[PDB]
Amino acid sequence: MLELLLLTSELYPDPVLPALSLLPHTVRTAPAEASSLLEAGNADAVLVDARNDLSSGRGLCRLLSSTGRSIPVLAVVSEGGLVAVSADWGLDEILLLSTGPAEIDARLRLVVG
Amino acid sequence: MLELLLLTSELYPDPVLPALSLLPHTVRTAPAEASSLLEAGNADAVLVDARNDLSSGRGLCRLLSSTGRSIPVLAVVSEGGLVAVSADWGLDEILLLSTGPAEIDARLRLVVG
Repeated sequence: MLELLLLTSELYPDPVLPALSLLPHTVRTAPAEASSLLEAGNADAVLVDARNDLSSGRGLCRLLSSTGRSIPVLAVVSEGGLVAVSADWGLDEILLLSTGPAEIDARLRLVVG
Repeated sequence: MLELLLLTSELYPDPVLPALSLLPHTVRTAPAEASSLLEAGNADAVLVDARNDLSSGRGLCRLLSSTGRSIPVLAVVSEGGLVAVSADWGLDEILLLSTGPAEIDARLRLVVG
């Protein structure tokens, strides 16, 4: 069903959200820059890889958010990064890198519909 | 810091969300019935125990998110009930029973202000 644009420096989606492969959603990766948004095409959501660099991660999410009208922004963080996540990120949903497939599916459904 | 209302048929909150006790928030329990709505009072959020009875769980959530009610509604669900969770529940957040303290805290913060 869903197309996901994952913004990361990884070059494979698997280190970012390992469980995502188990789901039928399609994932394209792009560098963690604001210009990658151009590459968002028909994507249903954008995931921002914020596992390691929280400052840039939060910066991206802020830039990505709102404007119009707008497509959902998700941040993927590690457990130690949860304290840094707050409303000023402009997030629609947050995900832990260890989140299981069922939980990934549920949060994606709820954030898109 | 937060006052939480947990709607559950359990005697204690710990079987529902074991990690919650590790946080400083205070938790009041009430039966998983419609009359418990009268007890919401000044809680900052209401958690509905939907680990075992999903139907009454969602019925409860729909009532909590009804006409003149502002308090954020959270459902606590098991991993194999995530699939039943959808927009018609009127949820502001979901939690898995196995969710850790750092994630509970982050989702409670994000859901309130």
